[PDB]
Amino acid sequence: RTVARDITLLECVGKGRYGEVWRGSWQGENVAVKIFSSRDEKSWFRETELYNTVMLRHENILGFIASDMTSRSTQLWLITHYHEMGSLYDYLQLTTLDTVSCLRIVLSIASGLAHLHIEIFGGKPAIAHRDLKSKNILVKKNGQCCIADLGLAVMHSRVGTKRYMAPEVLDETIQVDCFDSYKRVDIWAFGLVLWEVARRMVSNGIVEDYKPPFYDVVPNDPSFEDMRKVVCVDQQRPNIPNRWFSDPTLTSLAKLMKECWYQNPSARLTALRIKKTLTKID
Ligand SMILES: COc1cc(-c2cncc(-c3ccc(C4CCN(C)CC4)cc3)c2C)cc(OC)c1OC
Ligand SMILES: COc1cc(-c2cncc(-c3ccc(C4CCN(C)CC4)cc3)c2C)cc(OC)c1OC
Ligand SMILES: COc1cc(-c2cncc(-c3ccc(C4CCN(C)CC4)cc3)c2C)cc(OC)c1OC
Repeated sequence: RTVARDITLLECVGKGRYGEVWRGSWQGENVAVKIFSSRDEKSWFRETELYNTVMLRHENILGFIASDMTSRSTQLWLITHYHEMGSLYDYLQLTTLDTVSCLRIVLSIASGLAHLHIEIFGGKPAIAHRDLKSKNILVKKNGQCCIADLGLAVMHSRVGTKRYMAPEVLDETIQVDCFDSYKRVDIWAFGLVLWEVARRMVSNGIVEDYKPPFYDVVPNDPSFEDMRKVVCVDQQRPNIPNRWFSDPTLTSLAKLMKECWYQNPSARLTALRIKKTLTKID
């Protein structure tokens, strides 16, 4: 039989330290192709090792198609489903949201995250992501999102983006031998993403401009120290605008994001408790 392996690379949709992402075509169908830099080979190995352990299949996890290693140097590609609307970060820049769309986005992210976190017997190991952020979430045409990039993921039976690092990562108190520690770092990051999205939800004719978390207190490409001073020493958290308190949905979302941002990691909500709270809003 013929094993059709040719992928036509059509346009670059992302470039960074990690390498490049391309829209490609296989047998007439769009795929996404991540071509890894030499600098970031261990991300390809860790994602490939994870998928060789458990073939994750979930509507809120970016869909795996293939890992390819080709002898040239060594060329490393990760092939996934393609989401033409791009990342949540991309989408929020010039889209505003209503209540239904905002809730659908954040509950879909919580659903993907709880699926990663939960151990299933007979199944999957528990998985922590370790680099959750709006650039690592894609928007689907149906209004739900999916979580991408398991290059830093850890399983239980490169470091994270500094802007999204939890206080225990910045002050190096994280209990590194404890898998629940890593889930709690993802919940912190989830709360920041929830803040990013909620800002873009309209209420009473008002909306905030897109900003990244901590835009008002750290520079672009903040240092580890910049972040530690804000999050650990001064214990700052993202601003909740007054206008949210006129809207029941944004009032409930503010409470939720507060319960993802406790200094004490074990006080933070779990992904499953966040889902339940989101299903009871509106
Ligand atoms: C190697 O490389 C790539 C391969 C492919 C690809 C192309 N046609 C057919 C296949 C195929 C799948 C599955 C079987 C099964 C059939 C049942 N039997 C009991 C076991 C074997 C056979 C063939 C594949 C996997 C695509 C690629 O990219 C999208 C590849 O490159 C990464
Ligand atoms: C990698 O990805 C894609 C792969 C393929 C594809 C191509 N040839 C053959 C297959 C296949 C056939 C049959 C089995 C068997 C397994 C055991 N038992 C006997 C029942 C079923 C498995 C695999 C597939 C899945 C198509 C795709 O898209 C349409 C893929 O997505 C890009
Ligand atoms: C975060 O991580 C990964 C993401 C992806 C991925 C999957 N679907 C679609 C995309 C995409 C498409 C289109 C745009 C833009 C193009 C310009 N236009 C003006 C707005 C839209 C952006 C993004 C991506 C980047 C694949 C990955 O691996 C293969 C990733 O790595 C795990």
